[PDB]
Amino acid sequence: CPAAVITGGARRIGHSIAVRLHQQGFRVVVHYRHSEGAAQRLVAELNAARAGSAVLCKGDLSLSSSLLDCCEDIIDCSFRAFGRCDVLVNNASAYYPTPLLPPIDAQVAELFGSNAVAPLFLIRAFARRQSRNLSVVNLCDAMTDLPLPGFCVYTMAKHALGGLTRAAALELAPRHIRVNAVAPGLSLLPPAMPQETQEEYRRKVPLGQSEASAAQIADAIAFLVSKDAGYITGTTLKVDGGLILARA
Amino acid sequence: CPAAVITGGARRIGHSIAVRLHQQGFRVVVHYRHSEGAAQRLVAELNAARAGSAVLCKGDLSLSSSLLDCCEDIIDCSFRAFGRCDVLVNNASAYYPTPLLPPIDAQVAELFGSNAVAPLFLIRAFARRQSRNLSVVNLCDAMTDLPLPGFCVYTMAKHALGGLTRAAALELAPRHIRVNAVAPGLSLLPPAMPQETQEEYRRKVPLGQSEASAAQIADAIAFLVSKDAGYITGTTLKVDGGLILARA
Amino acid sequence: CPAAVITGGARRIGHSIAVRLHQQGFRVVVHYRHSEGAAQRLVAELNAARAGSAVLCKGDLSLSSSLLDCCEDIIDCSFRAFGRCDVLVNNASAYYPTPLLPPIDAQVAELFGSNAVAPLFLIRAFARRQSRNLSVVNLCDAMTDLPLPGFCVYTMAKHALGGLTRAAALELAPRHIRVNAVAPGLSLLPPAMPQETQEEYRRKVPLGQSEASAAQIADAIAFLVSKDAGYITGTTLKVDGGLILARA
Amino acid sequence: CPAAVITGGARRIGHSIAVRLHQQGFRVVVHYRHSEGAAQRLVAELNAARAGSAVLCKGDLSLSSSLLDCCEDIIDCSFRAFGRCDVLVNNASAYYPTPLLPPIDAQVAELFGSNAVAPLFLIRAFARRQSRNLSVVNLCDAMTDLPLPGFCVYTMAKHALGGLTRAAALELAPRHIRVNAVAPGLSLLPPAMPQETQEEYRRKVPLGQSEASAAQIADAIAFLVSKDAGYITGTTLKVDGGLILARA
Ligand SMILES: NC(=O)c1ccc[n+]([C@@H]2O[C@H](COP(=O)([O-])OP(=O)(O)OC[C@H]3O[C@@H](n4cnc5c(N)ncnc54)[C@H](OP(=O)(O)O)[C@@H]3O)[C@@H](O)[C@H]2O)c1
Ligand SMILES: NC(=O)c1ccc[n+]([C@@H]2O[C@H](COP(=O)([O-])OP(=O)(O)OC[C@H]3O[C@@H](n4cnc5c(N)ncnc54)[C@H](OP(=O)(O)O)[C@@H]3O)[C@@H](O)[C@H]2O)c1
Ligand SMILES: NC(=O)c1ccc[n+]([C@@H]2O[C@H](COP(=O)([O-])OP(=O)(O)OC[C@H]3O[C@@H](n4cnc5c(N)ncnc54)[C@H](OP(=O)(O)O)[C@@H]3O)[C@@H](O)[C@H]2O)c1
Ligand SMILES: NC(=O)c1ccc[n+]([C@@H]2O[C@H](COP(=O)([O-])OP(=O)(O)OC[C@H]3O[C@@H](n4cnc5c(N)ncnc54)[C@H](OP(=O)(O)O)[C@@H]3O)[C@@H](O)[C@H]2O)c1
Repeated sequence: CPAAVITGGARRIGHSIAVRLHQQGFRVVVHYRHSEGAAQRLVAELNAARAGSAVLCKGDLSLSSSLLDCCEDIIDCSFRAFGRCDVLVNNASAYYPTPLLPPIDAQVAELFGSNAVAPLFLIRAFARRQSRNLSVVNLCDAMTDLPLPGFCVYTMAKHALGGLTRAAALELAPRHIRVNAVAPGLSLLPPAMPQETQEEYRRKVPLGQSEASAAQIADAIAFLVSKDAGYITGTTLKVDGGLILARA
Repeated sequence: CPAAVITGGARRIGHSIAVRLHQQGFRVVVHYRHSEGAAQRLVAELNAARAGSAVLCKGDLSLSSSLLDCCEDIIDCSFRAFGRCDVLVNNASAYYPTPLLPPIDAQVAELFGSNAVAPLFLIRAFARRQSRNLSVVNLCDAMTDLPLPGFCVYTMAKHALGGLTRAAALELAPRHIRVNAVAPGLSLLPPAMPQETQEEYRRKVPLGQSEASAAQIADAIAFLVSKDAGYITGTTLKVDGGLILARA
Repeated sequence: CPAAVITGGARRIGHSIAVRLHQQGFRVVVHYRHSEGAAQRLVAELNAARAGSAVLCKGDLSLSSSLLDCCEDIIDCSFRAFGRCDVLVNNASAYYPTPLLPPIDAQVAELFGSNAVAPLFLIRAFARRQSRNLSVVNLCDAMTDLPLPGFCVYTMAKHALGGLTRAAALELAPRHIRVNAVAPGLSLLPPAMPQETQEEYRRKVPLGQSEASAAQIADAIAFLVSKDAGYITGTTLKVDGGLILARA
Repeated sequence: CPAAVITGGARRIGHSIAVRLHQQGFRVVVHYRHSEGAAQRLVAELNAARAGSAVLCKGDLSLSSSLLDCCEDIIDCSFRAFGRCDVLVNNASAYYPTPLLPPIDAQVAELFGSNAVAPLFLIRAFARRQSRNLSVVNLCDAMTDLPLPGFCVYTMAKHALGGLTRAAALELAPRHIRVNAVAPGLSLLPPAMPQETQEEYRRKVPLGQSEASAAQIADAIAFLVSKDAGYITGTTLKVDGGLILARA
């Protein structure tokens, strides 16, 4: 049975992805940073259906002198628990404003680290430790071509992640490792956001006036790691219900 | 059971797609132009497997005074044979050089008709004649961004098809019809091409140094039509083994 | 002195380009279809500043059996008047809705003809009839990525023109003919449109809440035809005040 | 007289850009890190032509605890020597391999700092310290869509810069600051590269089989800072001689 690492897999989209891949035979590594309780409950729920089919792994993905080693360990964790690592899902991601006009480098460290630099180090480590079906799926953002005002640093990071998806896809093709991305448009809203506001956002979606559910995002991810996407590498699969096509 | 129309579905990619959707319970209308034999052998094979599950339809898709009605009849052929039409696959495509420097308007009529205008009329007829899962999949070309020298017209047509995919996607969103596309890189080579030449082409693909099989392309189309892509509309799915990433 | 052909140069943007190039020393061929009077007033004004520096030319660019020859004559017009043709500016364009749901092929003929096919035949003739600084500038649309609901055919046509800009750029490079494009976002509004509606459009522009003047667009074209863009080919220059960057 | 800041302006492209803006009346800050001799000679050359029209500023743009402060001083320099800053050219850039398969974070610090994070901190400072004509121009890379194997981190950083170009453009529009980019394809080759190798690279450029000269790149930047681009913001101007258009 193939093993999969899911960053930020304790809740929301990452959680849904960890469950989908597990439902498909995958022995899923549930990485987290602050959501220990949720990660613990997930690993228990999964291992309940299948003994030793899940383990958790804690690690801060923000930029720092320890990041590199942490990423090596996150990957090494999959090998200790399952003796292999077939899939890596870079889902973990910080998201908040960094307005240009009125601490910053701490925001830079967290935004750039989780969205771009960690995935890089993780992909790198994942590759050097490697037939079967090896692949990486990066979680992008279909709306970054339309930069949300005040989110410059996050936007930059996601663009860097996009560049990493293509650079790694080409460089790793010879190693039989596919590298793709799933770019949601509007998906799980912030739980604290007022319903009125959530509704205003849902109505903007051309297809169904609704955000993508975590399961619909996981549908796309399951496909890219499946055999049905065996010739697919370097592609970013948009799942936005046509949101990016609408004009202001 | 649902019904799907596959233009140019008598052989190669279009054949693999008709077979695939049929294997998933679809009733198929196999359109063709000159591949009368294959069209017949396929429609019979499918009917052998399932009585009254496949019909055929002959037609030219080049620009002309009779194109509009031809497309209406192709779609109408699905409603007559099965009383319904849920999926439309725009696979039919003319492909050949049109060098700017040493008949042109005839080439423009055939290249643009098959690759863009016909798909336009087809989607139009399809949408006007329409819960279920209605979707359209256009067959694009991942390499049209790197214009093959001498294929100016073909390239313009495919580009028009991409605009069609997104324009229709948004416009038909309220009608619950999803419009997406699959963009192969190097797939089935011309049967007349010498092996030496075919091998020079295959070797350029980063992932495995091989062209995409028809089944691998059929895989992406099947995914975009499946329920696993219910939130996807207006997206082009590249299936090129990283080909578009390599520099000359 | 170099000669330039400006399609649809009788009024608005095309008129401003014509004048701008003339002011830079170009001998111009003001082409029109129905605005003979505006064309004549322009050609008259230009020749008053420099004798024999401007001639007008009439022709319909819609698809028809006469299109190929008409485009040939438009280019042949530059050579008859000035004995040369150094610059081609594809600005003439048909623009109106073509909703998918409640004559079409005549709309296709006009929208595809003026926006895509005529430019292809004109570039073809221009290239075949050829150191200096030879270049072509296609007038695109920055918002065609966010398809305006109900303008499917127009959008497809402009995409085709984009595909042409690049295919021609690469294929004509060995002939030292550069092919580029300018893509306005919101420029000259319809003269009939109510000031209320015009103002609602203006306020959407992030940079100044104003549409682009004909001159500003002229500035971009002038730059692309100049020596200052001698290494530029196959590029599309966006001029939208950041309009394409805003979210709905 | 407006004042401009040019990072990495001591040699090659940055040197040519500084000279070009200076010729247009611009008071140009020449930033450098290691090329003290060169920077000193350029400023002397410039002042010699116009007393007090040039000054230099030293600063490492790699990621570090000092970067934020350093970038602030770079912008501050323009205000100290000219009491104003109208133009920022983010030209400084590290470029070298970081292969995925056989110190890394130190490479990430140098590659991401110079190409993406410093520009971010510089634009941030620049905007906070501000009619006239304010604009930023980022030096991008037209080929980063075709990731050069082995240059992953450099590629990711340039992608982040492209993201910055668009996010900043939209966010600073209300403040009247235009943010654009110039993307060279093949320009000045490494001085130590053998001619044979240099020739191989040159022959790949479709337009003239030659790399772009620093002056041709400088031309594009001079246009984007000029009044002739007053409506232009958020656009990346490719200057590649058609290179990005050729298939492998
Ligand atoms: N939700 C949407 O609408 C939407 C739309 C487009 C794209 N996306 C993208 O889709 C993916 C999933 O979105 P989501 O909404 O589920 O994400 P999210 O809820 O924002 O969660 C990201 C998770 O990753 C972890 N994380 C964040 N910063 C980290 C850091 N510095 N170090 C280590 N872990 C860190 C956190 O885990 P802990 O809780 O364990 O700290 C956090 O729960 C993301 O990459 C996102 O950008 C989401
Ligand atoms: N093969 C590749 O490597 C590759 C790469 C990128 C994209 N694609 C795209 O993928 C799709 C399938 O590729 P393919 O290689 O299978 O295509 P293909 O073999 O060229 O088949 C095109 C089919 O469409 C029909 N057709 C051609 N011209 C027509 C016209 N004027 N009017 C009506 N029907 C016409 C033909 O039917 P009859 O045989 O019945 O005459 C033919 O079977 C195409 O849209 C193509 O552009 C293919
Ligand atoms: N205005 C904007 O906001 C905007 C925004 C984005 C892009 N654009 C693009 O910028 C360019 C110039 O815009 P514009 O507003 O000045 O255009 P426009 O006013 O619509 O003018 C198009 C001109 O082309 C000619 N024309 C139209 N249909 C024709 C046909 N079938 N055959 C031959 N000639 C035909 C007309 O000439 P006669 O008057 O002689 O009949 C007309 O003057 C166009 O290519 C447009 O797509 C404009
Ligand atoms: N040359 C090409 O073919 C080409 C092609 C595409 C894009 N470009 C882009 O065009 C721009 C100019 O290219 P170029 O070839 O002239 O550049 P380059 O010679 O590579 O020089 C970059 C300059 O920036 C400075 N620099 C590098 N790393 C730095 C760091 N960590 N901190 C502070 N300064 C640093 C250096 O200044 P000191 O010497 O003072 O240390 C160096 O001279 C770049 O942004 C480049 O990416 C160039």
